[PDB]
Amino acid sequence: MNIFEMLRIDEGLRLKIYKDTEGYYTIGIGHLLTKSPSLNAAKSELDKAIGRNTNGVITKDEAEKLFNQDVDAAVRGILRNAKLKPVYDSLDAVRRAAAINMVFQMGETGVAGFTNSLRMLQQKRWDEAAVNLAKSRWYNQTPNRAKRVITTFRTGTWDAYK
Ligand SMILES: Fc1c(F)c(F)c(I)c(F)c1F
Ligand SMILES: [Cl-]
Repeated sequence: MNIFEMLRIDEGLRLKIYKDTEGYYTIGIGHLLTKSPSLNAAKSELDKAIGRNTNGVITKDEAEKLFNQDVDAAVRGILRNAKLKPVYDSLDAVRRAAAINMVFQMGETGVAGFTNSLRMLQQKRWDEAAVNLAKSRWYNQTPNRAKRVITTFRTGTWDAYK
């Protein structure tokens, strides 16, 4: 198990434009296109991302390319943030994957609300951090996925993805 396999499980793979859990146009392995309700706007973002006129359908290779870019971007986003970097750096490789997962799902400023959780994670107060992470819109809206990610933070194992 690794970050790619983990996010592949949590996000799935769809080669046609679909709406994500929040109702937003998405493609591939959870590649958010736009928050606009316009399918045409979404198709435009897709074409821009792929570099060709797609009309809402991509290949597996194209999906995986976007996925690689997105995972890369998530990690880079963490390290660029002078406040988030220390927490990330304090973690083992398994928990780092859990951090990337959350960033991927909500954006580093979607994680702005997780300040208190982050503090407990840096303190390695795993059970306390786990309890705190669940007190969130995130957990309530996507409980199955949140439970998996939280278990990964609690244990530092891949048990939730077995
Ligand atoms: F740097 C970090 C992040 F940006 C983050 F979102 C989470 I959840 C983390 F646990 C973390 F360490
Ligand atoms: Cl599930």
